[PDB]
Amino acid sequence: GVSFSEVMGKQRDEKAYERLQALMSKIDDQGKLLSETRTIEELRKYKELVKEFVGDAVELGLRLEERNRRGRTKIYKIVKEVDRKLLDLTDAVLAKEKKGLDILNMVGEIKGLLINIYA
Repeated sequence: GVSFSEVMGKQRDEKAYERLQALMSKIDDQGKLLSETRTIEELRKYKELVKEFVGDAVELGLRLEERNRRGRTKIYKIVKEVDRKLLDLTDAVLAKEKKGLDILNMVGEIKGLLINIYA
């Protein structure tokens, strides 16, 4: 006896999740590329993807809260830690010596924070 707008909402959440999964695939590939190349050009592309994910994941996260709950506080705290990490990554890429495995770790941390944004 399920209502239409209930189903529509669930499908909306599902598609948004799927878009996030597709973006995370790109993010994984670019984070790997950046770990290998270690150029500001690859950093630029990485952070433009990550920044796009954050936007879409917060939007999904806040809607899912209104279906149960972790809190806006938590979601925002994760976003703030992502920002912190991104700036620390920029630094590590800009610094003179530059190790691919440490860079890999840094992006794997970010991804760990990223997937926790929405739920």
